Amino acid sequence: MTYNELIYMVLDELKLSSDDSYYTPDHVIFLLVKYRSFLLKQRYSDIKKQIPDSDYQSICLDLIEVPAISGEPCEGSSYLRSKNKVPTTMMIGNPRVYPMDFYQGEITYISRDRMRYVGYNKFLRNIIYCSKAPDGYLYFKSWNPQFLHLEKVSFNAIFEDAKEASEMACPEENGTICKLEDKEFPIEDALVPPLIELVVKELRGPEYSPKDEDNNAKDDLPDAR
Amino acid sequence: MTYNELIYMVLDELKLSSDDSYYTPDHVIFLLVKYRSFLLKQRYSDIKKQIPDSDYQSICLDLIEVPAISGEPCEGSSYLRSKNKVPTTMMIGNPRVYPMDFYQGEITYISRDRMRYVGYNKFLRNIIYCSKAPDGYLYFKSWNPQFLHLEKVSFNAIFEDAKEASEMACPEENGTICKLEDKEFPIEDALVPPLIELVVKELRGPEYSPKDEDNNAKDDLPDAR
Amino acid sequence: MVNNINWVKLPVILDRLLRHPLLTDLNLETAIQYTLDFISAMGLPNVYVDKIETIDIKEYRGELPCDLISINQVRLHKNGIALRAMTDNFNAYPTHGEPSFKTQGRVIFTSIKHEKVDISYKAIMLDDEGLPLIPDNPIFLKTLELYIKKEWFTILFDMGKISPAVLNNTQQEYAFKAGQCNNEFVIPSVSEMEAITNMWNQLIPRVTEFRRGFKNLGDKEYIRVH
Amino acid sequence: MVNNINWVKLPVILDRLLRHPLLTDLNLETAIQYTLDFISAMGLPNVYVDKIETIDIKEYRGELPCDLISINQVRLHKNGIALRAMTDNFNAYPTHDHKGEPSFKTQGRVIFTSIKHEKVDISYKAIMLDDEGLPLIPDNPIFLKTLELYIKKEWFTILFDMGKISPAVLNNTQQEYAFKAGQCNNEFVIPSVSEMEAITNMWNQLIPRVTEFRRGFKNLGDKEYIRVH
Repeated sequence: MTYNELIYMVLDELKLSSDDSYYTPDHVIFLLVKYRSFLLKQRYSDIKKQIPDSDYQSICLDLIEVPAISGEPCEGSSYLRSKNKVPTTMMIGNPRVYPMDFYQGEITYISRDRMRYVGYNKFLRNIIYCSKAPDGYLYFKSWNPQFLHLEKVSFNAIFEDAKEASEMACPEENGTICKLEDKEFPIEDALVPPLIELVVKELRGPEYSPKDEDNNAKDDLPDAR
Repeated sequence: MTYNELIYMVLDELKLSSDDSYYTPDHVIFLLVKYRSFLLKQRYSDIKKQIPDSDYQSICLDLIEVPAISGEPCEGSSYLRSKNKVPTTMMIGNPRVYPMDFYQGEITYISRDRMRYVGYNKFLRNIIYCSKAPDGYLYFKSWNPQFLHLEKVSFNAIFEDAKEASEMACPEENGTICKLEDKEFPIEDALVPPLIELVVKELRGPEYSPKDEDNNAKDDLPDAR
Repeated sequence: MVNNINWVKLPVILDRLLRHPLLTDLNLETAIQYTLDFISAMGLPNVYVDKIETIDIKEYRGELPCDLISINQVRLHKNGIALRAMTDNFNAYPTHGEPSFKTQGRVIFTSIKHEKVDISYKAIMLDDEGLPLIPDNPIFLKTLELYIKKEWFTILFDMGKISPAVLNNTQQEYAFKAGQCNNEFVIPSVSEMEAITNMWNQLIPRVTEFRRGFKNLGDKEYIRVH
Repeated sequence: MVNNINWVKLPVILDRLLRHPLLTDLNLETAIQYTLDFISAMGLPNVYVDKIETIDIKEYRGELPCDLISINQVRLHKNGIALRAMTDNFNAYPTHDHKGEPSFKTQGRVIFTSIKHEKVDISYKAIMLDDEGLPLIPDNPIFLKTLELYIKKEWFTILFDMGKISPAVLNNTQQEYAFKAGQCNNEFVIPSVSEMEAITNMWNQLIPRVTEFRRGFKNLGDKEYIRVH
C-alpha cells in the first residue's frame, strides 16, 4: 500500500474531511513516520526475529572521493562519501549496501565505532566498509585502492524516517514518482492496524479540544472558548 | 466465500445502507485486507502450527531475462525476473513456486539474503532459487544455464496484502474474474468471526462520530457539529 | 553388514518427513544437504561405492578422479606392490626407496617419478540425475528422517516455535536410532565373520596383508604340522 | 585422515548458515574471521598445504616466506642433515676469545640458525587460497557442519549478551557444537588403512629406529625386514 491509503484511513477514521480543519495531512505524515519507528522498535528489539521484506527501503546513492580532513598529505588516506545525507538506520534489520544488484558484491555496512580500527586482517583488506558519520554522510573505506572507483551504490535497511528514505528512493523502471503520497509505505500489513489505532488515539483527543478563537489580545483557553 | 460476502457483512453489521454514506466498501476492503494480514500473524507466527489450504493464493508470473546490473560483460551472470512486482509473503506458511503444476518441479523460494551465496554445493547446482528483491520483483538464480528457458511459473503463498495478490491471480478454466469482489477471500472460515468483529469495532465508534458539517471557514469539530 | 544395500532415490525420505505436518515446508534442496551431512556423520563404508581407477604419475604427482572421497589403497600397476603413506617432509625436494603416497586436493603426491598406479577409492552412487542415492534399509531411513527432523526442530526451537520437551524427545529418539544404524551397518555377516574367523585363528601369523591388495585376509591357515 | 580433503570456496558456509533466519545478517567479512578462528582452534594439520622452500642464511639469519604458518622441519641444502631447535641463549654472540650441531629458531618473518652462510630447505604449512585472496575450506560435511555451528555459537553468544536469545538456545548451541567439534577432531586425526601401515612399521621393530628426525622422517613408516638364519 501507499502513503495515500494510510494517510486517508487515519484522516477518514478521524473525519478530518473538511478543507478548513485544524489537523492537516502533514500532521499525519509526521505522526505515521514517528509511530512507525516506535512500533518497529517495540516488536523487534526485545528478542531477535525475522523482519519481513516490507519494513525495508532501498535508496540509491552516488559517491564522491573526499579526503580525510583536507588536501594535506600527512593526514591519512581518503574515503568515499555520498553526495547527500543518509537516513539513520534502525538497528533491528539487515542493512546492506549493494552495487545496484542485491545478489552480488560484498560491501559491509558496519558501526561508526568499529570503522576506525578495521581491515587490519590480511584476509579482509579488499572489503569495502560503510558507516554513517556524525556528519550524516555514509562513508566508505578500504585498504584496497580499487574501491575509490565506485560511482553508484544502493542501500537497503530499516531507516528511522520513512519520509527521508522515500525522497532518496531508487528510480523505478517506469520512472521517478513525483508525489510523496504515491510511494509505498514501508511497514508490514500485520502492523498497520496497530499503527492506525495509535495515530488516531493520538489525534482523537486533541481533535475535540477547544481553540483560542477570540482575537482579543488575551488567552481564551482558560475559559474554554 | 468471496470478497462480496465479506465486504457486505461488515457493511450490514454497521448498517451502512445508503449510497450517501461516509464509509464506502473501499474503506472496508482496506480494513479486511490489513486485518487478514494481522490475524494471520497473530495466530501463526508465535509457534509453528498447520496453516490450512484456505489462507493461500496462487499468482501467475511471466518471467523475463534481465542482466545483473547492466549490459556489461564482467558484471556477473544473468537472471530471470517476473514482468510485474510480486506481493510480499508472510513468513508463516509454505511458500512454493511451481511451474503451473503443484506436484512437480523443485524451485526453491528462499530469502533475499541467502540467495547471494547459493548453489555452491556440487549437488545443488541444478536448483532454481526464488526471492523477492528490494526492487519488488521475484528473481531467479541457478548455476545451470537451462533455467533461462522458463517462461511461466506460479506462486502459492500466504501474502501480506490479500488485495495485491488477487489482482495477479491465475486464470480459471472458464475465464478470468473481472470484478475483484467476485474473487475468493483468502482466509480460513474459522478466522472470519474474529476478523469481522475487529473490522466492525474499528469502524463502529467512528461511524457515530461528529463531522465538520458547516462551510464556515472554521473547524466545527470542537463544537461537535 | 548383514543386509543388502538396495538403492532408492532421495524423494523417498520426503514421503516420510511430510507425514509430520510441522515439516511440510521441506524441499528436496533441503533434503539433499541434510542427507550429505548424514552420510558424512555416520561414515558407514557400505553406503559408498567401491571403484578402481588407474592414473599416470608425471613428476611425483598425478591427477585424481573427480568423484574420489576416500582412497582404500594405492598400488603400483606394473608390480602390485601397495603404497603405504608419505611420512616424508621433503618428498620431491632434492639436495645439492619404498614407495608411498599422499593426497590432498585433486592431486596425489607419490614418491615415484614416472609410473602408473591403481587407486581403489569410494564414491557416492548417483542417479539418472546428478543426485545421491540412499539405501532402502528402513533402519537407515528412520534415522535420516529423525536427523532432518532434528535439524529442523532445532531451528524452530531457536525461534521459540517448539517446546523444549519436543526437542528433548526428538534428540533422544534419534540418538538411539543413530546407534542402531551404526550397529546395523558395521556388524559383520555370517559370510564376513568367516573372513575374521580365518584371520583371528592363525598359528603362523600373517602380518603382510597390505602388500597384497588385502586379498588373503580371510584365507585359511592349512597348517599340517608334519 | 580417512577421507580426501576437497576444497570449496567460502560461500558454501553461507548456504547453510542463512538457512537459519536468525543468522541472516552474517556476511563474508564475518565468515572470513570466524573461519580462521575455527581452523586455528581445531588445528587439524590436513587443512594446511605442504610447501617446501629454500632460503639462504646471511649471518645466522634468513628471511622467511610470507604465507608460512608453521615449520615441520628445516634441513641443510648440501648435506640433507636436518636441524633441530636452538636451546642456546647466546647463539651468534661471541666471547672475547672470539670463539657443533646445526639448530634453528623462528620468531617472526626471520629464522635464527646456528650456521653462518648456507642454504636451508624449509618444509612448512600455509593456508590454501582461492582465485581471490581468501581461505579455501575443506569439503567434508563434518567440517562444514561444525563450522556452521561454531559461527552460530559465536553469533548467538553476542545475542545472549545483548539479551536477544533465551539461555536454553545458547546452551543447546554450545552443546551441539561441543559434540561436533570433537567428532571433527576424531575425523581429521584417525589414520587411514594406508596410514596405519606406516604406524605398523614404526611401532613393530625388533631393532628400534630412534633417528628418523636426522632424515626427513622419510623412513618413519618403513618395514624393518629381518634375515632368516
